[PDB]
Amino acid sequence: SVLTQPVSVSGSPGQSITISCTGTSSNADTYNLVSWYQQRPGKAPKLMIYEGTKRPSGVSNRFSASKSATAASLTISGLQPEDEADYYCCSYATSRTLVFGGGTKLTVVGQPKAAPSVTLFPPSSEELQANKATLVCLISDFYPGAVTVAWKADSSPVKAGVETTTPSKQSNNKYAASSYLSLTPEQWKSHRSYSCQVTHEGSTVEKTVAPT
Amino acid sequence: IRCIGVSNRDFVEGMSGGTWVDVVLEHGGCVTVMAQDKPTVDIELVTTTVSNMAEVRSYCYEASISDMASDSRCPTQGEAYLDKQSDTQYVCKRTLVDRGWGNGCGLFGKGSLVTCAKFACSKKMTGKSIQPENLEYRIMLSVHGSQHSGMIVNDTGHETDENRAKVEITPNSPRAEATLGGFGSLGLDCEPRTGLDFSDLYYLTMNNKHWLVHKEWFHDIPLPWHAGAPHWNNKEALVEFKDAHAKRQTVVVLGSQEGAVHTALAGALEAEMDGAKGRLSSGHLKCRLKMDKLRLKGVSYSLCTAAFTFTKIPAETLHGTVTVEVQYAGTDGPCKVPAQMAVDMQTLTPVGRLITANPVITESTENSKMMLELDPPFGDSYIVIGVGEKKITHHWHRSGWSHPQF
Amino acid sequence: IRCIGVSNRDFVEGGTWVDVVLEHGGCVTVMAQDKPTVDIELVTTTVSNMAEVRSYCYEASISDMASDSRCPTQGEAYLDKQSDTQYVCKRTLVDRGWGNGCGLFGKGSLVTCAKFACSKKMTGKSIQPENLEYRIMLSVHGSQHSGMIVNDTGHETDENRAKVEITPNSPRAEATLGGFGSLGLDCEPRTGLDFSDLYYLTMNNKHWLVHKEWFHDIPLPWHAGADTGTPHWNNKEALVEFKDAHAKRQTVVVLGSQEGAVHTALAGALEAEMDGAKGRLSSGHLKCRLKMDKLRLKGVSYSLCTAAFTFTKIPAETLHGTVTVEVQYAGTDGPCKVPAQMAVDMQTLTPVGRLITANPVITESTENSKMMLELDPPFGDSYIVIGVGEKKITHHWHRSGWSHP
Amino acid sequence: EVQLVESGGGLVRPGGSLRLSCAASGFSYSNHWMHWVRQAPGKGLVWVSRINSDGSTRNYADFVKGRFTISRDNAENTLYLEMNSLTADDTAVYYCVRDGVRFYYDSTGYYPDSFFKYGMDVWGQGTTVTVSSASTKGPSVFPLAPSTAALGCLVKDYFPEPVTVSWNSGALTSGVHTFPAVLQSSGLYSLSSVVTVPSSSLGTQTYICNVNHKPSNTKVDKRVEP
Ligand SMILES: *[C@@H]1O[C@H](CO[C@@H]2O[C@@H](C)[C@@H](O)[C@@H](O)[C@@H]2O)[C@@H](O[C@@H]2O[C@H](CO)[C@@H](O[C@@H]3O[C@H](CO)[C@@H](O)[C@H](O)[C@@H]3O)[C@H](O)[C@H]2NC(C)=O)[C@H](O)[C@H]1NC(C)=O
Ligand SMILES: *[C@@H]1O[C@H](CO)[C@@H](O)[C@H](O)[C@H]1NC(C)=O
Repeated sequence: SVLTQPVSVSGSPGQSITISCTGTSSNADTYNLVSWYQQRPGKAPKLMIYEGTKRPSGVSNRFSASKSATAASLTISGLQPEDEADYYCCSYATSRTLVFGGGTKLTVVGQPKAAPSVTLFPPSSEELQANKATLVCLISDFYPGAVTVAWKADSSPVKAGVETTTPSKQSNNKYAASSYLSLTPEQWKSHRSYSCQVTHEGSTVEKTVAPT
Repeated sequence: IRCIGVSNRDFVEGMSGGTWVDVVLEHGGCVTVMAQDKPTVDIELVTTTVSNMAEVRSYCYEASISDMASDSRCPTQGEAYLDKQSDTQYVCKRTLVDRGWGNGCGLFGKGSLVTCAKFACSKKMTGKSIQPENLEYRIMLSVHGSQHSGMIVNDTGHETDENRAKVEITPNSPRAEATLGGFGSLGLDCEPRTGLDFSDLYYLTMNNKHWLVHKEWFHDIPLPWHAGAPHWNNKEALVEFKDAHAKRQTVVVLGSQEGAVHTALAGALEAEMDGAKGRLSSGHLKCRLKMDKLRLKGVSYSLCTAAFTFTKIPAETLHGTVTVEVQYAGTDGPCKVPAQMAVDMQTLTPVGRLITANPVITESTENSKMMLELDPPFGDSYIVIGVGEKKITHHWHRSGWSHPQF
Repeated sequence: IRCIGVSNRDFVEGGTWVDVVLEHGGCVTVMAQDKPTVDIELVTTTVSNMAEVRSYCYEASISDMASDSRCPTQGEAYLDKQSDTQYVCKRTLVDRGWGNGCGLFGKGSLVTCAKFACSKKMTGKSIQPENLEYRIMLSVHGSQHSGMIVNDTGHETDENRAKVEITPNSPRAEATLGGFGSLGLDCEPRTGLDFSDLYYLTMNNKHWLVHKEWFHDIPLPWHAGADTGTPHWNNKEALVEFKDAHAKRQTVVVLGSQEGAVHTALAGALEAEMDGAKGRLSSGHLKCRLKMDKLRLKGVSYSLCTAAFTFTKIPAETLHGTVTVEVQYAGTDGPCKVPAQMAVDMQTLTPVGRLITANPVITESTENSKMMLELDPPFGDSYIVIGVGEKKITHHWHRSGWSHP
Repeated sequence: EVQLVESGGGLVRPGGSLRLSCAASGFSYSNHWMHWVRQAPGKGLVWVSRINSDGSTRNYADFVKGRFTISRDNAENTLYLEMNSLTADDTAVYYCVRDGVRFYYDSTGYYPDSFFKYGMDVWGQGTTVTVSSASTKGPSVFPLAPSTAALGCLVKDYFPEPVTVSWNSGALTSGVHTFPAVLQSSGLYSLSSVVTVPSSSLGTQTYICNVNHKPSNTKVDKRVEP
């Protein structure tokens, strides 16, 4: 048995979404035994449904499930930002082995479009003594996930020694990402100021550092 | 002279002038053939050899189990199934265990349980078919007349020695002509197919130990078996499935059956291997002997004139015959040894008879040894050998699944 | 409730004393008027401080084999190895003559010796009746859900479950059952299996309980328990075979592993297992007389449960025809008496059949608490009606050679 | 209360072997089926293996072609996964998982009934195993001095993942933001942990950052001050 789920589902707060789990080389017992797991960003999976439709105690009544002889489905009613997670279905591959579906990424849309709290740090005195320099640009609390990071020297854009992270979600349902600029101590002293221009939803947040 | 010392010795006397003499040659047995105006010949079946044996079935006597798994079902949910039941390298058994609310079932009753284990054989025995044609009988001949005591047990140089001969009888060659030099030749018309019925017999091989078993017994062995040259049938014979108070099922191997097979084989005819050929130490062979070309080498010799000396004390064989070994001081050889038994030394009227027909000294040199066999009468007599004043006289006086037994 | 699901289940109905026979793999459900239903089972029989008696060799090996022969009338043959107790010898008479190396024809003496060594051995152990311990498990009906049928963890803190230990030196026990009072156990440990005529046999990490007379009749080389270190084997001839070959030598060959032959002879003997130094037994009975005097009904003073019940599981028929019912209580008026009965007509609600679980009760004062009861319904159609009033739950039911002796 | 804690994860060479361990507590361990589940970086959950109460039943996913062996020690409340012939295909977070649902039906945890009712209700945090050739490097720690205020600790160039970041051995939990690591073009990982501390709090006392990298076996504690 092979279990297939939609790659992604979108929903707005207060709305209802249904995630399907369909099988190949599967039967009615496959769906009778489906269990559903919620995996929030950076968290361990949590059992939401077992035996196709049974909800464990502690799991919110906003989660319900249905099953037929051809598929199993999970329904989330009254969508909340905390529901943003990856959902996996699971059942038997054979009489003795289990298999998970590929997973469904649920996005909760329309949250407050907040600007990022950009904080740029210059290379430490300890790092420069070891003949190395790393500029740390921290991009925290922002919605949507889409960003652009631009490094500058005085006003000039830098593209070499640039390492930008893909935005990862926090507990407060807001995105977070970091950017690192590696230079030599002599390269750092060559410029008057160093800029970190972060373009989010059209607005650009600029934080600057100087060697002197 | 090879029959001298054998307890199972038969003395056959063919009709005077007659051409044929019927003999039964057994293993561990010996035949002394005597005929008027003919030399005394000793004939013995030495070895029975079986060739080109083919494998029929192999039985496992020591096994080992691994990769054991189980599958269970709740009551009324049908029979339990493991994918290993469709694997011919696995031994499985279905049982019924108590199931309920504490065991994982919504119903109370006997639930199906199946246990499987991968079977592997460590030590095996092999049964071989015997084709009647691939069977060879080796017969040994030895003529009386000359030969000392040292020739009774000698099988080196029978090709160059005229007194001793080797004969090979097969169903495809049941006849033979044995060249005996001066004694002429002995014809052998034998019945190899009516000796031991090998169509109902198998050749069993264990830990370098061999037997000749009945085919019906071999097919009734309670052990895992595989055809010819593996897929084991009846693996359950070496595998034990223990049921534990209707809760679980454990599988364990039954140890080496080597000892149990050895004790079952008590009654079967034992055999040995000579490389690829199988050696047998049991069975008879019926032969008809041609006396036509058999002649007396030394009938033209003159009587020995010089003195004789007993090298050994005349000894009584198991059958009452006397064996006499003498040394000849004369150089007039080849000559006829004067030998006889006497009750009264005045007349020297011969009593009893000579087993060794025409005893002769062959060498022309002095101090030559020679051996003769006499059949004395019952009671007191004198072994008087030689002629005249120098004759030597010695006083004599006569008088489950056990194998069935083949 | 531990007997629920056991096929070898006995229902005894007792009065102060009740006589029970506790077997391994068996379970006893004791019932008495105005008393709670108690489930009693003999769980483990353990034998301690076993001592070695005799060890039998089942796999041997022979080496340094020599022969000595003599001509007829030249006396008996002798080898210096005949005076060595590590050697197995046999004197025989062979045909000798002029071809064999003798001047006389007759039966000559021949002796063959071989050094005996044991590869694998089995050991028999004596069982003292005093060094024997019986473990009995108790479980009371009334409360407890389905999950308590198979639970042996905290029986010390749980009033419904109890562990009883019976030995010949302590054949009596008083089992504290909390609110249910206590159960007295006067047992007969010495007349359970007669261990004076039994031995503990150990093979290739496999154990059995064999008759002492059978063990002393084993046709195998043996050495005494006291014979520690280098052992002297008696009856070496059992594993050694002397085949007649010729006038000067006689072949000697070992008989091979008797492990399989011993295993097949042991078919009939009671199998056992080892728990370190102690020997575990999974067979035998234990006769007990139970004191009902101090046994009381916890919940006789409780009021009837007023709230609604819900079936957690579908009522199931046991092998003996009884019904097991597991229910959830939504009320907080607990501790209370569970209203349970069978009915043929719902108008009158006249009780039919009977209850196996005497005085079914809800113990917790909290809502959504689980509980399990056992009913004995009448033959044919009936209704499992539990609870009172409008909220009562109803479920339709229908009944109907050295082989070991 | 109920917890599962995995151990034994780290850097392993291709073709190498590793033994994962899991410590269980707060439940009747000996009576529960236990499972191993894995998740490759940025990929989905993949079921690996399960074991019954006595270990008589051990089942494996198709990709574990006899290379892994599941085992348990009931009295020690421990679960194991012995892994041999590891490849880059096996790089993942390995989770120790309890089947809490089966316990409600079969409290013995023995019977291997076909297609039985189950539910993976308790999960460990997971242990990272990396099947990467060579590598293994210790990480350097540098104090990111503060400019309402913000200070942090920079942990650059290390292999493999993860890194446990704390402040004052656990005394500082408010304001702590451990940023996710970046896979550089060099192959090494690098992250930062910024803590929002008030302006007046700076001159009072100093704060140390607890950095630990288990596969390299190096622990570094450094103070941040301007
Ligand atoms: C043997 O029994 C113990 C508990 O003992 C029993 O407890 C009640 C249920 C009654 O039946 C009593 O008569 C009896 O003494 C089992 O341990 C228990 O396991 C459960 C698992 O569900 C634990 O529950 C947790 O706590 C609450 C419920 O109270 C839930 O909301 C949680 O989600 C969680 O499930 C319970 O705390 C625990 N109790 C103790 C004391 O450990 C034990 O598992 C069982 N063993 C076997 C082999 O059956
Ligand atoms: C056999 O006879 C020859 C002489 O013919 C002799 O050299 C040889 O030693 C004899 N062998 C035996 C075993 O008697």
